[PDB]
Formats: sequence, C-alpha cells, structure tokens
Amino acid sequence: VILLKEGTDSSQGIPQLVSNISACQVIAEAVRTTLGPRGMDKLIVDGRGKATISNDGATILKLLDVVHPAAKTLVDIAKSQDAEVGDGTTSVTLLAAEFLKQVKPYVEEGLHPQIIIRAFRTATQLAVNKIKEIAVTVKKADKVEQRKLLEKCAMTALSSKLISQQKAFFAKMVVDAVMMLDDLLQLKMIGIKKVQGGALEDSQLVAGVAFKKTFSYAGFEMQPKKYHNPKIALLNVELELKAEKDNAEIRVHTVEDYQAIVDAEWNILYDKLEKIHHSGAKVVLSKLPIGDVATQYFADRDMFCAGRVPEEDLKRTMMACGGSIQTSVNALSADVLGRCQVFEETQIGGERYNFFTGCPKAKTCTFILRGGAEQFMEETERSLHDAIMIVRRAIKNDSVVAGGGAIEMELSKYLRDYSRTIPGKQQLLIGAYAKALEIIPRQLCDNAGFDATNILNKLRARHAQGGTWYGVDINNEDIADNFEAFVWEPAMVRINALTAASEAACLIVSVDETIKNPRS
Amino acid sequence: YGRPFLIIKDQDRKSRLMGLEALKSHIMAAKAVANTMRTSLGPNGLDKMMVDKDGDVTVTNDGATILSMMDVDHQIAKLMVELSKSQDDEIGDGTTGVVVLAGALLEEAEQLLDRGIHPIRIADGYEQAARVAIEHLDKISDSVLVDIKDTEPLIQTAKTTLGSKVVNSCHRQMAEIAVNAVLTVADMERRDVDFELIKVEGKVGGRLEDTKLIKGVIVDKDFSHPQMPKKVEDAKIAILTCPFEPPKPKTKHKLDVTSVEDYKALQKYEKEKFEEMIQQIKETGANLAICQWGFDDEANHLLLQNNLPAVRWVGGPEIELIAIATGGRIVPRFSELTAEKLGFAGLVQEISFGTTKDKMLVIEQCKNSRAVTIFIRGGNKMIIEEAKRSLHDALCVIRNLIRDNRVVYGGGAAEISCALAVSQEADKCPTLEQYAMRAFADALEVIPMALSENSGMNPIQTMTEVRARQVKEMNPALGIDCLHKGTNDMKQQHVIETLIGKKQQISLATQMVRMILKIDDIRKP
Amino acid sequence: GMNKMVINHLEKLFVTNDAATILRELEVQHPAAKMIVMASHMQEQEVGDG
Amino acid sequence: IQDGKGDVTITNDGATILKQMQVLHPAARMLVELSKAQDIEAGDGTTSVVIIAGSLLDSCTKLLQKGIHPTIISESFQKALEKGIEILTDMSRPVELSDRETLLNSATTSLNSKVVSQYSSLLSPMSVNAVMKVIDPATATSVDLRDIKIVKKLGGTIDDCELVEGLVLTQKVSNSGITRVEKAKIGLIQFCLSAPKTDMDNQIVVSDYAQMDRVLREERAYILNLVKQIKKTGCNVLLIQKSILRDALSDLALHFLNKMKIMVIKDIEREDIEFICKTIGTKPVAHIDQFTADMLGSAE
Amino acid sequence: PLSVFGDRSTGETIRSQNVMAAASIANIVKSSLGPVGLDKMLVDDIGDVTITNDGATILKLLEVEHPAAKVLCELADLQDKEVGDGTTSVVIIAAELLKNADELVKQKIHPTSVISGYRLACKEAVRYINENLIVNTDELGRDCLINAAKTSMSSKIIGINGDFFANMVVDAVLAIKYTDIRGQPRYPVNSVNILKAHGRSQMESMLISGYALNCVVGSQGMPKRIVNAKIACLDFSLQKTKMKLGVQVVITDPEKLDQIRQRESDITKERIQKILATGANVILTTGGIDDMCLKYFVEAGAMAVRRVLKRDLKRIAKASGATILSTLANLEGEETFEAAMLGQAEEVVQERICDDELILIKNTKARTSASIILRGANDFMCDEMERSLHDALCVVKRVLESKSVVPGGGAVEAALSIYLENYATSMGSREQLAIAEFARSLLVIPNTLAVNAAQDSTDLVAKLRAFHNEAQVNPERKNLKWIGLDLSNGKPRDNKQAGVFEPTIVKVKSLKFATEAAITILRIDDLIKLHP
Ligand SMILES: Nc1ncnc2c1ncn2[C@@H]1O[C@H](COP(=O)(O)OP(=O)(O)O)[C@@H](O)[C@H]1O
Ligand SMILES: Nc1ncnc2c1ncn2[C@@H]1O[C@H](COP(=O)(O)OP(=O)(O)O)[C@@H](O)[C@H]1O
Ligand SMILES: Nc1ncnc2c1ncn2[C@@H]1O[C@H](COP(=O)(O)OP(=O)(O)O)[C@@H](O)[C@H]1O
Ligand SMILES: [Mg+2]
Ligand SMILES: [Mg+2]
Ligand SMILES: [Mg+2]
Ligand SMILES: [Mg+2]
Ligand SMILES: [Mg+2]
Repeated sequence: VILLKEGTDSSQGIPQLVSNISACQVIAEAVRTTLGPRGMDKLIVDGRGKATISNDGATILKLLDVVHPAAKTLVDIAKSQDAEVGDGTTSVTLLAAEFLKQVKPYVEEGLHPQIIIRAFRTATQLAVNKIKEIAVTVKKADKVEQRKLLEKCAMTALSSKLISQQKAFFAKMVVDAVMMLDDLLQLKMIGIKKVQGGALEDSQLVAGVAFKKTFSYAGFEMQPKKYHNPKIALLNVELELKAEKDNAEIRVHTVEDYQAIVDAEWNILYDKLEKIHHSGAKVVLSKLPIGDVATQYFADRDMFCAGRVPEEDLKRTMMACGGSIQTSVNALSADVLGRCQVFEETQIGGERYNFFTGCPKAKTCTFILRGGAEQFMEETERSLHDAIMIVRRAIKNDSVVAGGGAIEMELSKYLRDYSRTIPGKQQLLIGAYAKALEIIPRQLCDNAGFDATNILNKLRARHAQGGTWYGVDINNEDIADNFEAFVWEPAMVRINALTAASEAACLIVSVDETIKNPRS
Repeated sequence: YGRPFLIIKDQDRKSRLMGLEALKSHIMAAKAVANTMRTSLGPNGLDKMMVDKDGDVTVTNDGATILSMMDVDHQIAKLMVELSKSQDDEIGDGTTGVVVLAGALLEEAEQLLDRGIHPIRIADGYEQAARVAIEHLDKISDSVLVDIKDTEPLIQTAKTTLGSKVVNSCHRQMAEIAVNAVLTVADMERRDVDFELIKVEGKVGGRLEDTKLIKGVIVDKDFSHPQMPKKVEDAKIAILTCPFEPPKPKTKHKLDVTSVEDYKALQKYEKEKFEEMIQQIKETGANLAICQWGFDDEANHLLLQNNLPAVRWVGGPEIELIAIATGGRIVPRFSELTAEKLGFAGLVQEISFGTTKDKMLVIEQCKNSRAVTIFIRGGNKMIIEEAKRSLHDALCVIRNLIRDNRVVYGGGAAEISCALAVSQEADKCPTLEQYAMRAFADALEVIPMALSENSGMNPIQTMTEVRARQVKEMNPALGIDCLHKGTNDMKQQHVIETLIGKKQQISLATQMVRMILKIDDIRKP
Repeated sequence: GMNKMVINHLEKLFVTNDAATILRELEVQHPAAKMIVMASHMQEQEVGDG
Repeated sequence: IQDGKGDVTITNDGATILKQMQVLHPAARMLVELSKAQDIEAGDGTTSVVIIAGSLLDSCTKLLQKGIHPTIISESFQKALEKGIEILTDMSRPVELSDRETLLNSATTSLNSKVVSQYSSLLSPMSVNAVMKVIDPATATSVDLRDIKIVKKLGGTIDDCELVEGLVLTQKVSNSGITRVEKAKIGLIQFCLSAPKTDMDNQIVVSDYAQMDRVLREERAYILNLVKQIKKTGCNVLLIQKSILRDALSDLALHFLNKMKIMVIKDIEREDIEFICKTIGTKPVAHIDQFTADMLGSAE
Repeated sequence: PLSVFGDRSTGETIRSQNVMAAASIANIVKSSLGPVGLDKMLVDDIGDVTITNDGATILKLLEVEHPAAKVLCELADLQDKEVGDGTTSVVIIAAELLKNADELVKQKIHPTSVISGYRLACKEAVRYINENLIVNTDELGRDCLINAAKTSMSSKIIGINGDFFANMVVDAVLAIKYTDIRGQPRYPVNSVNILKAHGRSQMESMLISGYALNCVVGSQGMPKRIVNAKIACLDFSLQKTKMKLGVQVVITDPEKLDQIRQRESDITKERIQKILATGANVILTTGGIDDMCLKYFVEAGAMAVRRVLKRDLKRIAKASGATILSTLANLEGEETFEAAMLGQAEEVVQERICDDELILIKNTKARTSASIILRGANDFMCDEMERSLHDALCVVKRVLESKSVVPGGGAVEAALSIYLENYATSMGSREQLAIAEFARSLLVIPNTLAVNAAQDSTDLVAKLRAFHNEAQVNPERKNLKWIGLDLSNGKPRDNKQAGVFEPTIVKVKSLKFATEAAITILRIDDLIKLHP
C-alpha cells in the first residue's frame, strides 16, 4: 500500500522552482504590451461568447483562467494592487516577473532561497524609504495648485487608455466629481450611467442626479416634464391597491360593510396620496412600485411620479437634494422634502433620463458617458474609475513623483550605488534587484517602438549625475524631464507596487515543493 | 527543463492571435462587413432579404436593422453591428454610412501599417482629421426654418431621407405625413419630440397610397355588443380604468351569508350596483364609454339599452393616447366621474378592412390633439414593415432637424468638401502624421465613389470631375448626380442631410475605428 | 524551512510550512501514517507546537 | 521548413522556401512557379520578384475597386515595365571581366543575405575563381554550372571549404594496400574484369574430371591476360565503371591488380564518365584491344 | 490568409521554443558532468538497459523529436567522432550561449549582430587558447599521458582505479605507432581490440601483447596451443568445390561420373597440403571450413579458425607480417603457396575465460601490437568500462598527435571569460554586448562543476576563480592562470600541481562546433510544421 492517495503528483527541488518562475514570466507576458501612451488593447472572449476589451493588468489577469499557483500569485498581486490604490496593476505584475527573471540565473546554481529573500526585503525597504524621501509635496494648501495637481494626476492616469485623446476633457471633469464629495470620499456617491449613441466628447457630469426612466403606467406622459423649483418627496412606500398585511382576513356578513370596506381601501389610498400632495412636494420618488391609480392621481394635479427607482439612485438623490427617505406617510414635514433648482426629463440616445440639476449643496454626482458600443463605454467607465480612484487617493496627500520610468531609474541608480558598499554576495542580488527595477522604461520604449537599449543608456548616463525626474518622452522619441513635462503620479502607487512585488517574489521563491491531490 | 508546464485551465484548445496578424484579421472582417453594406447605399441601392432562425423573411434597406439581424460570430463584426445600432439610436439616419466609413478607414489603416507605422499614430491622425472635418462641416452648413407656416424645407429633408427606400414609390405623401406627425407631437418650447405619441400602426391590404395620418387615435377593437351603432358623431367620452363589475377589496375577504335574508340582500346589492353604475355613467352625459379591463354581459345590455356605445379591453398605452387626444382624464372609479373629466371626440367610427372579420375604431378630434397616429397599408407584410421603419427614419430626421435646425447639402457634396478641407490642412502639416490625414480624406471620400458605382456611372472619373468642379468654383454643394437629372449642383435637386447626422457619423466612425486599431491580442476558445 | 504548496481535493492553494496544516490538507491513506497524523494533531491541539 | 516526413531545412532562398512549403492557392502556385523561373533565369532575386509581384497585385486591388477594367490595368502595367527597363538600363554602368574587385563585390553582395556571410571573405573569392577557371573570359556569352560539381560531406566547419582543380570521388579504394600514387596514370574501364560471358546465353558443359582443372586454369589465365594487358601500358591507377549483369571486379582479378602494385577504383556511375573525362583528360575504353597509353589520362 | 495546411510559429514564440528545447537537452546531459557527476541509466522499451556517462551515447540513445534538439544531438555525435572527449561540454556550452543570445534578442537586438559577435568571440577565444594557455608536452613525457588519461577517466566508472587503468592505456597506445609520410608518427586506435569478460574484478584486466582474437578452435581434435606459430591468414574459404553458376557438368557415359566426384573434393585437399607444405601450423580464414578440411588440419597437427572477421584478420596479418590471400594463384597459371608470406608469432593459445574461450596471439614478429580484455561484474559494467577506455584511448591519441595540453577543471574557460570581457570592452558598438555574453556563457561549465559536488559556485567564482584577474592584468602573476576548482575543498588550486590536463583539441573543437551549431539554430525566425 502506497503512502498517499493514487494520482498525487509532487514536484521538489530546483526544477520545480525554475518552472514556477517561468510560469510567472509567461503569465506576466499576457499584459506586457499594455503600458504607456502607446499601450495596446486586449480582447478576451469568454466561454459564453461575450468579449471584454481592456488594457489594465487587473481586469486582463482576472479574465484569464489561471490554474498555476505561481501565476495565481501574480493574479492576486494584480488584483490586490487594483483594490488598494486602483492604478498600477500592470506595473506590479511586470516587476514581480522581472525580479524572478533576474534572480533565476542565481537560483540555477545552489543559492539558498532565504538569502535572496532577505536581499529582496532589504532592497524593497530601502526603495520605499527613498520614494518617501524623494517625492515632493507643495505644502501650500492653496486651491488653484491643488486643482492643478489633481488635474495633472488624472490626465496622467487617462493616458494609456481608450480616452487618451480626450484626457483634458475627462480629467478635470472627474476632479469636479471629487471636489463636490464630502469628507468621506465614498465611491457610491458618484454614479456612472452608460447610454449608447453619441460621441466621446458628448459625455457630461450632472452635478445633481440623473437616472434612466424606471417605468410608467397608463397615466404617464400627462404630468409635466419640467418644474422650475420643485420639492422632491423621497419615499419607500408603494402607492397602489394591495392587501393590508399579506395575511389580513376580512370577515363581514352585510353588504353595507362590504361596500364600506371597499370604499375604505380606496379612502386609505387616497388619504396617503393626499398627505403626499399636501406636503407641498411636486415630484415624488419611491423604491417600491407606484400603481396606475397614483400615476393618474398625480397626473390630475400636475405632479410627477417615478416608482421602482434603484436604492443607490435614491440615496444619490438624497445626497444631492438634501432630503430623507420616509417609509411612513403620516409625517411629511417641510424639512424632509428635498428641493432642486431644475427637474427635467430628457431624451438621450433612445432612452428617457430624469435629471435633477442645480442643487446648491450637492454631495453627489452622476456621469452620463457616451459611446458607440457597450464595450466602448465599459472601457471608458474602467478608465474613469481608475482616474477617480487616483484622485481620491491623491486628495489625502499631494505628494507626487515624476512618471514615465523616471522613478524606476532613480531607484535603480540608488540601489546600484548602495550595492557597492555592501560586501559579499548580497551585492550581486541587490544589483539584480536594481537591474530588474530597470524594466519599466524598457517596456515603455518597446511598446512605443523605440530603440530601447539606446534610450536606456541615455537615461542611465543623463541620470547618474545629470539630474533626477528624467523619464522617456514618447512623442519626442527621446528622454525628457517628466516632472517639468507634467507627468505626475502619487508616490503611493509606486510604494505599493514595490512592496507588493517584493512580497510576491518572496512568496514564490520560498517554495521548495508542491503537491497536487486527485481533486476528488 | 524537459517537463512542459501548464498555467491556464483548458489551455490545449484555446486560440491566440497576436501582433500584426490579429490587426490584419480585424481589418479583413471590417472590410467584409463594409463590402456587404456598400451595395445598399444611395437612391440606386438595392434591398437585402434577411431571414431569421424561425424562417420568417423581411426585405429591408435600413443598415442598422440589416446588421442587427445579421447573425454573425466575429467580434469585429459584432462591434460594427453595435456601431450601426448606436448610430441609429443617436440620429436615426445614416446607419450604413458609418459602417462604410469605418470599413474605408480601416482599409486605409491597413495600407498605412503595411509601411510599419504604429496603429496609435494612425488613430491620432484619424482623430485630428475628424476634428478638421467636423469644423469644416459646421462651417459649411446652412439653416432651415422649423415652422408650420413654411414647412417646405421639412418636406425637402424628409423626401431626401425617404429616398433609397421602397416608400419612394409615393415619396411625397410619406414626407408630408412624417412632417405633420412630428410637428403636431413636438413640444416646441422644450424642443423635444416624444415618440410614444406617434402610434405607428400597420395593416395589410389596400395600397401604399392609403397610408394616412389620423389626428386622433386608431385602435384594434370593436364595439362590444354589436347591436350598438357603428359610429357616433362628436361625442363626449369617458376614459375609464375600473371594469364594469361589482367591486371587491384587494385584501382577501370572506362575506358570510348566514341567512336567506342575507342572500336576498346580496342579490339586491349586486343588481342595484349594476343599475347605479349605469345611472352614474349616464348622468355625466357621455355618449361613449371606454374601459381598459373589460366587463360582462349585464353591463353590455345596460349600456346598449341606454343608447351609450362603449368598447372594452383597451390597452394601457392606448388608454393614455385616447385620453391625451380627447383631452379627458383617466378616472379609476365611477364615483368620481364629473362633467369636466370627459373628453371630446370629433367622431368615433368603425372600419371593417374588406372581407376580413377584423375591425378597428378611429377617433378623430375637432380640437387640439397632442397625439397622432400613422396608419400604413400595403400588399405585403414585408412592405408594411419596411414602410414603418422608413417612416421611423423620416420622423427621426424631422425631430433631429427640430433640435438642431442646421443642414448640409448631401449626395456626396458634404463628404467631398470635408475631404478637400482635410487634404488642405494635411498639406501644411509636418510629416510622419500627414499620411493618416490623407488616408482619412480618401476613406471619407470613398462615399461618393460607392454612390456613383451604385448609380451605374464610372466612380473614379465622375468623382474626380465633381471634385474639380467643387475646387474651381467655390460651390461646395456639388454632388453625385445619382438620379441622372444633370445639374451636379445639389441645391436645385433639393437634397438635405442633417448636420448632426453627418457629424455624428464622422465622430462615431472615428471612435469605433480607433478602438479597433487599439486592439492587439485575441484569446478565444 | 521552505514553505510548501498543497492543492487540496477542492483545488484550494495552501502555501505554508506549518506541519499540522500541510499534514491535514494532504490526503493520507496508510494506517501507520494516519497514526502519526493523529499523534501530531493531538500535539497541536494540546500545546500548539511540536 | 519541415515537410510531412521528419526532414527539416533551414532555407533563406525564396525558391526553396516556396517549393518546400506546400501551398494550396492557385495564385500561390503561380507565384512559386514565378520564383523558380526567376531562379532558373538569373539565380538571385527569387525573393524580390515574388515580393514585387505580390505588392503590385495588392496595389492593383484598389484599382479594381476604383472601377477600372483589368485589361486597362494590364496594358498600363506593360507600358510601365517598358519604361522601367529603359530606366534600369540608363541607371547602369558597363562592367567588364578581369576586374576581380567588382566580381568579388558582386559575390559578397550575393552572399551577404545568407548564413555564410561571415565566411564570405574565405568563400566568395573561391566562388568567383570557380567560374573564372571554367570559362574563357574573352568569348563566352554563357557559362555552365553542370561542370561545377558541388560535393558536400559532413564534418568540420565552414572555414574548411576547399576548391580543387582536379577530381573528387566519394568512392572507396578496393585494395586496402595502396593509398597514395605519385605520377598517376588514370585509365577508365567500361568493360568487366571477370570471367568471360557472351551477350547471348552462356553455358559450359563438363564431362570429364580433367575438364574442371581445364576450366579453372583457363579462367585464371584469361583474367591474368586481361590484367597483364592493363599493366603493360603503364597504368598505375584503374577506374572501373559501375557495371551490372556482370561483376565489374572479380576477387581473383582484384588480387592480380593488387599483386602488380596498382590502385583500383570501382563502382563509378555512368553519368559521371563525361565529368571525369572532361576533368582528367582520359578517354574511356570498352575493349581491351584499344587500351593504350596514348589515350590514358595522367595526373600529378 | 495563407493556405499551407500546416502549423506556423513566428517571432518570439519559435525562438523561445528552440531555446527551451536546447535547454531541455542541456539539462538532461548536465547532471553527468565532472568527476562528481553520477552516470545515467537508459532502459529501452523491451528492457535492454545500459549504464552510461558520456553525452554522445546518452543523446544517441534518446529519442528526440524537436529539430532544434536534434541539432544538438548531432553536434554531440560530431564532437564524439572528431575528438572523442568533451561531448557533454560542447552541448552545455552551445545551449548556454544560445540562451544568452536569446536573452539578448528579447531586448530587440538584431540576431545578425549577436551572430557576428559570437563568431568573432570564437575566433578570439581560439586565438587566446592557442597563444596564452598551452604547455608543450615535450619536456614532460610518460607522465602527461598518464595524467591526461586519469583526468579523462575521473568522471567514468573506472576512475577509482585510474592509476591502474591509465597505465595500460598509454602502453596500448605505445604499441600502435605507425609511419605514414616517413617521418610523421600516427596512432591508429580502433586497432586495439577490446574484449568484454564478466568474471573477476576490475583490477585483473589483461593487457595482451599481440592480438586477442574473439574466436574458437574449429574442432576439438586439433591442439589448442602452438609453441612457434606459423599463421596463415586466408581470405578464402575451404569447402568442397561446387563448380560455378555458369559451369555445369553433364555426364553421358556412366563411368566418367565417379571420377569427377573425387575431384569434387580432391581440389580442396590439394590446396590444404600446399598451405601445410610450408610448415604452417595456425590457419585463420574469413570463410567457413567444412568437416573434411578440419580433419586434414587435425591429422596434420595444425589448428583452423573459421569465420574470422575482416578487420581483426587484417590487423593480425599486419602485426604478424602474414599476407592475406583472396586466392592461391601466382603470376603463372598454377596454384601455389609461398613460405615468405607466412606470419610468425611467438605463441597462439586458446585460453579459457569466465565461461567461454578466446584465442590469444602473443608476440607477433613484425611490429608490436596490443589488445585489452576488460573483466567486470556484469555485462553492463563491462560495456561501461569499454566506453570509458575508448574515451581514454582517444584522449591519449590526441595528446600524442599534438604535443600540447591545457589545464582542466574549468581553468581555461574562466581565463577565457575574464579576458574576453576586457576584450569586448573595446568595439563600442552594440556588437560588443554579444561578445561579452559569449564570455559569460563560457562560465556555464565551471559553475555546474561546483554544482555537481554539493558546493556553491557563484559564492566562490566571484573571487576564488577570479585569480585570473591578477594573472591577466599582472604579467608577473601569470602562474595563477593555471588554476581550477578542486572539489576536495572547493578551492582554486594549481592544476599543474595535480596534473589535470586535457589536449587543446577538445577545447578548440568543442568551442568552434558549439558556436557554429548555435549560429545555425539561431538564424531561425519562424517555423512551418507541415502536416503528415
Ligand atoms: N505621458 C506619459 N509619458 C510617458 N510615460 C507615461 C505617460 N503616462 C503614463 N506613463 C507610464 O505608464 C505607466 C503606467 O501605464 P498605465 O497602463 O497607464 O497604468 P498601469 O500602471 O495600470 O499599467 C507608468 O509607469 C507611467 O510611467
Ligand atoms: N437624390 C439624391 N441624390 C444624390 N444623393 C443622394 C440622394 N438621396 C440620398 N443621397 C445620398 O445617399 C446616401 C445614403 O442615403 P440612404 O441610403 O437613403 O440612407 P442612409 O444615409 O441611412 O444610408 C446619403 O449620404 C445621401 O447623401
Ligand atoms: N581531477 C580533476 N580535477 C578537477 N577537474 C576535473 C578533474 N577531472 C575532470 N575534471 C573536469 O571535469 C570535466 C569532466 O568532463 P567529462 O564529463 O569527463 O567530459 P565528457 O563530456 O567527454 O564526458 C572536465 O571538463 C574536466 O575539466
Ligand atoms: Mg493605469
Ligand atoms: Mg438615410
Ligand atoms: Mg513549528
Ligand atoms: Mg541575393
Ligand atoms: Mg570526459
């Protein structure tokens, strides 16, 4: 009798680790061609036939079906970097794969994994410290410069996306959507509504709240679609004929009582509607459905009704107008009904959209983004989420750093200089770490169709002593001061990318043996 | 090492296309779609006969509809279908134009990238040329008057739109009914047109000439209890929701009849309930009653012997349209039916449609009716469907002209003028990016070529001659003489395209081709 | 001690060097090895190490 | 390229790439025939011609899309070719032989796009010397590549390629006693050095015990006579044509040849006789009576 | 697109696939390198198992489908044929520098530049080996041979007893000297017959002066020992004379029949007496001998050996001075045999072995000869010793043919790499990168050596095997350039002290063949696999 169950497959030693490293490079090759302004796009077809088109590391790696545990670790690092700072998902995957590739030569011979793990830990600690101590903060707390910083960070975020040519149009736009948020920066307080048709520059930012026409009954299209100073009655009660309690039983023995009860049901509905009307509100909203009788009742009195609105849209209306949702109708006071400057139902690309615009004190927003195909608008929404996340993270501290591979080259130079004082074998490993951190400008040049080696040598020569902040200028096919070129990134994305890549590299290296069970 | 490692689940069957070969495949599929859509373009174009999986057939020229029913599997073809549908949604006209423009742009992009130029550079050049073309298109446009007093420019635009479709057999009354329907329904103060107030209804039989515009409501019902008169004169109507049945609470209930006296009381209550229902219908004075939810035999007979015709089972949207047309109010209970809540009807008539048993009612209004109805008649179901989609195209053009007011002189003149502007701008541009601009110019200028080829003329020579005419005399309204009436000038021929339609075409095609060029890798099972 | 990766019968990755965990999430069919597994698990329950 | 059977090739010549790759489209087959025709006519440019043909067909696809009849395009292409030939003729400069520098330049240019480019310094001068040592550079008007025998053997490196003004055989010496010959007298043989046998049916009948001795002695004497006539002419190395239906060499014959201190090369292909005669200046013999030193090839 | 009906792989895919195939072959062969390398076991489908260490045999026995690995297998076979030793080294070098070149290419460096860089680097490495790393084996004799044989055996099964085996090796090679151009010695190995016996231990292998034929006496009657051997080598079988195909007898009167039948045997008889007339007592023939001729030989007192191969009979004829005869015929018309063409040997004895018997021919008169009989535990052991001994014989042949050796143990490659880095410092084009990478690939063999002895390579190659830095920059410190890694303590020791030398042929041929094979396999840009 054998020790383990039949079909158990075990791999041990150096070849298993080298195969894991190779799997890491193979899985990181799938997102390699999606960096920088000249970044390309990946189309993934599901088993159901639906095709998703995107160029962010997190989404592409998630869509890829991965069963290799090391490639699974790469997928997890990309997804976690997406969930922490939002931007820099491809950088973490490329950095991890490049660390592993740079060290695999040293692991081919008998190098103990603990020493290279320690080398990674020291190198990444020094790198994070250098990034913290190099990033510049204006420390002025002035609105104009804060707006410029956020606009430039958003613009740099929109590059390498489908919305590149309209960066300036969208970037400042999302900045406004973060300007008008409270001191909690909740991501549910800015909505994104996608509608077919129209150009990319036809998108708009509603400072109140806009949502698609939910439903209508026989009686709609009669109440007016334009009010100039209305009061919104946010509600949570269905206004329609129904059973009182879903188990209430009526027991009577006279026709007079029967007629009285029928009139009583009608009377309770009409009294509820009368309370709503006498509240002074002109347009009413409800999570629960609104029946046809209430639709006709509000049509007969120049009042707008809208039932079955989504929960999130109703809460956004709460945060825009400034009301409160009442499940009960007996207490429609005057300080609970929200008010807006203009309400208007308009036609957008074959659909009807309700707009509440002009709210003076608005803590919410709505994105009406246009496009030609569902994947077009979905990718636009992905890019916009990237930008709003980067602005949301950067609003806590306006410490920035030059992008375009400038920070990677600066850390590479710092680590190269540091790995000369340290004696022994750790010098070679830290040098390997720096040469690996040298990957981002090379890949940017490769995607831009440059002479990667020539530009890298120029960067190294100009950046050993000629000054920091120098990255790759794609348009000029050369090197340039990316900080003076307004290519800015918050330092937290690079810090998180470096620490996550180090953690994943240590986890991959620290494995000596793997076991696969017969998966009963 | 010797061992081959597996990373992706089920990776032995997945397929991957990478690099320039994938872009070649994309461009090839787009070219195939554009070539399919090329023939059915312009007045001389020919329809396409689409049959669905159920086997039912439809003959149509609407590019958006053709591509929507095109059961296609390639992802690029799916993107082209979405392009056409979105162009239909935003504008309603030029659905084939966007497809043809995208195909031409992708073909020029293929020619360019054969010379080792980056796809993103091609996309940037396309964007710059699109900006130049849109600016020139806004510069070249002139405006028409959207008013009832002088409606003729609206007829000209609708007649230009209705060209290249079977309804051009009439080609004059179709434009008239489209313009009248949109003008009546439109809310001019808000410059908004609601398409729910135009109940486009069709029925086989008759001729395409019989398609009329009722300034009222047509409904596919008949007078219940046929003994009642088949038509009434100008009548007061009572739009109603509750059925003519004894009431019952929504809450579950039990009525215990514990004695014979209780039984007699219940009988009397039901009978007197019917009687009081009819009496309080009659007391308001309405001649015609309309109920959404139908009713029973006793209500029929009481309505008949009280000289009050009525119909039942009218749908919700039909109830709303009737009440809007007649000016009345929908009331959900008999106890709140006042004189003010009735509507007015110019005349309510019943029509039989020949030997068939089918019947319909027409309600004609003597007052202002915000709602209308386009009634279509023809000899085929295919003719009816094509006619109604063509009239939807005309209505979309009319409302687009209401909301924008600016027009350009189509027939290829707009494309040629934009091409000249693009080329002139690309002249004074630094190299490495003028190639994309000239490719954009040629790609947008293929539209006159396809128009002339469909017209039977030699494309290249005629296109070159008309372009030379446009550049010699500064008359940017010279287009392909597709109908062969001479007069390359397109002002006299009265061809009108909407400015927003053409600019949307250009922008949407440019964005779609940018997305297509952006794609690099394909992984599919 | 190097960490070890184990794929359980439900295809869940466990990377760790804790002997009790890799011993529990790795199917063992021999009786004597089951004896040693029980002893090690009892040691983990009683103390938490060893 | 690896064909259906497990045989591989590393090809840069367009004709070979297109031939080995089994295409299926008629246009592709016409293109591969074009490439092989260009190789036959010139020998270089078999990739550029295919590239030109495909490229200008891709050019003319849009001419077809522009509403132009194919005949007009064909005639216009003919006119363009007519102009281009004159353009190329004007662009050229005269080239005349005995100018080794320009010949080496052309050979190096031809070899640059091949794997042997780094060996071109030690491989192009011999490449042009091969041609210059075959044809007269005064009145030639053509050369033949049939009489340039390319012999390939595995082993060594490329820097070990050699050009020999003599003759190279892949055959093996039958008598493993003699390896080198100085002042060699080579003589081709087209008949057979075995027991005599007529073209028509041959039969020997033995009826007495002395007859076996007689036939053995007579056959030995006949073979010895043939070998003696071969040797008395001064021939010191013999070349036997590959003969079938009659043993070209008999063991007794080979023994006698070895005894008289001669080198024997047998199994020489029929189609190689012309090449050998043109190389070493010998004349074949099909009858022993005509084997004379006056028409016997000689070599150092 | 293309209508080819096959599979097409273009660009980085096929390059990475070729590199992976080469690396797989290198990884199969790598563990069997060095004195600490442990040999592999290759078992067939039907159970024919063998135990071997040399790379050529391992690669030939393996079934390889990918052509990029078939190229490496043929490279190893070629290195085996042209040299004999260093077969694993050439495969390791080729695969490593192919991997380095692919790494260069991944950074968008044109493969023509890397090919030119490798080609120039190989030229300069060969020049450096021939100039600054050769010691003449003329002031050192009879000991450099032993040391070279011992270091060739170190990785083999017979390495433990190297000091016993190496000896006979050179002795065997010293008994094979021949003259071709009248002044140039030659050593035709493959003329030392190697016999396999699976009896006693390794220490009792026999080095026999004179040939050791693997045949047996034809019949038990004739004696199995001749005090003074008059060997008569024959290329001519001895059976009753069937007339010929063309000649057929026809008998008319009955009386003439019986007579010819006597002739049908007597002819053979006669020849035998002629062979026996010249005092011959040992008969060797390639053809078979029937019973009657064996009876003649036993009655006379001579032994007959039949079905002797051609190569061993030719070797015996050359060694004993006998003249092999296809037939008994003079320049006259009568059959005859001469005593001047009889070989003379001091002894011929059928000696018993583990279970069988083989014939030993001792002290042939003409020139000294040699043969080896290897005793092992089992057949696998014996054949492994045979392969190792063949390798050692080839090494000694190479050393004697070209009196020049280079230090072993990775000394030459470390020196080459450390000089070639500074060489590639010049030529400031991108090409220099290629050359530098070539240098790093030359480190693949020393590192793996330290890997195979349970040591750490890069932990010491940084400085311990960096004494060549001072050996290069300082001409006075040249004595350190002959330093290589030692596995008793993993330290850089002077190989001259321990005597680890290898003929420069192995290094030069391995480098040239490896770089050329890599160049040929690296020109690939795409692959078209045609469907069968
Ligand atoms: N305008 C620009 N010029 C040069 N490099 C840029 C520019 N914009 C972004 N980058 C580079 O692109 C990299 C990020 O690529 P992107 O795909 O936008 O995000 P992600 O990090 O998620 O891949 C950053 O490292 C940054 O240096
Ligand atoms: N009478 C006409 N003369 C010349 N061109 C016309 C005429 N009518 C329409 N066209 C052109 O035909 C093109 C296609 O129109 P059509 O096929 O009717 O609808 P769509 O624009 O949806 O394809 C338009 O761009 C228009 O400029
Ligand atoms: N005694 C020794 N000391 C140091 N190095 C040695 C010693 N013996 C052999 N080596 C080295 O080990 C390597 C073994 O090569 P080997 O595998 O025997 O060659 P092959 O590939 O022909 O079998 C040689 O390169 C040699 O330099
Ligand atoms: Mg990003
Ligand atoms: Mg149209
Ligand atoms: Mg523990
Ligand atoms: Mg050439
Ligand atoms: Mg060896």
